[PDB]
Amino acid sequence: EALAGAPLDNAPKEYPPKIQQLVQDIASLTLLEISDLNELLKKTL
Amino acid sequence: IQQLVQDIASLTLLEISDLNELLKKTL
Amino acid sequence: AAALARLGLRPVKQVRVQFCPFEKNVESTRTFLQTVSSEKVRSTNLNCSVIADVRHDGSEPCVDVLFGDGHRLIMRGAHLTALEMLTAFASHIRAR
Amino acid sequence: KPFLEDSKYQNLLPLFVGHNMLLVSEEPKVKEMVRILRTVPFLPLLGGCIDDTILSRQGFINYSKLPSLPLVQGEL
Repeated sequence: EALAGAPLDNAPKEYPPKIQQLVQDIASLTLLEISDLNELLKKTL
Repeated sequence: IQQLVQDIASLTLLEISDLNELLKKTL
Repeated sequence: AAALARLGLRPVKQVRVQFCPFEKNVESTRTFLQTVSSEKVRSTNLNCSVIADVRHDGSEPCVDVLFGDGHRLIMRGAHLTALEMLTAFASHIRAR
Repeated sequence: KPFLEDSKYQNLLPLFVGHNMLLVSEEPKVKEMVRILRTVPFLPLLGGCIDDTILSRQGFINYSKLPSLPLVQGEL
């Protein structure tokens, strides 16, 4: 496959896109599925 | 809702940092 | 790097090597640092320090020295080989 | 060079044109090794990866100032 292109962010313009995927997945819902988040994530901790 | 459990247990350190950045700026 | 050891690097005050790790023109300044930071040339005087500036997006390798007469010889080796800048630095230190 | 060209570490291959040595370090403890090679000024570290994240030198020294992993877990 490969690894990334590996730039540096001391001259920062680019950042990870998979966090883009996840955050746009969850960061538009209110505290109910956030309760889902709390419940099933502190399932383990 | 333990999908959170799996996709955050697969999360790496600076991955969690990115999550922190994004949700804190949003929240 | 035996000739620089036989030259006596002692009149210089500070040398430093600014370069980037990932670019396709940085091996020459890296071997310059490898010739300059050896034990003999760094042991011919202890009153001088050699710095290795590392940056990612600087995108141009540069070398600059300043020596006892207050002058400043700066050579941006990106299209210079190691031995050319070594004999330049050698003659330029032996003149002053 | 062939093991870097065929595996996932192809982006680390440009760091290998001179005399380069590897710092294999189980359980990454980055602050104090920075603190021991800040004694000698002429020693670069051209980069590497930190747990499959390829990072530069100033990236390393700002990675050392990440907060402690319990509080990093406890922020979210």
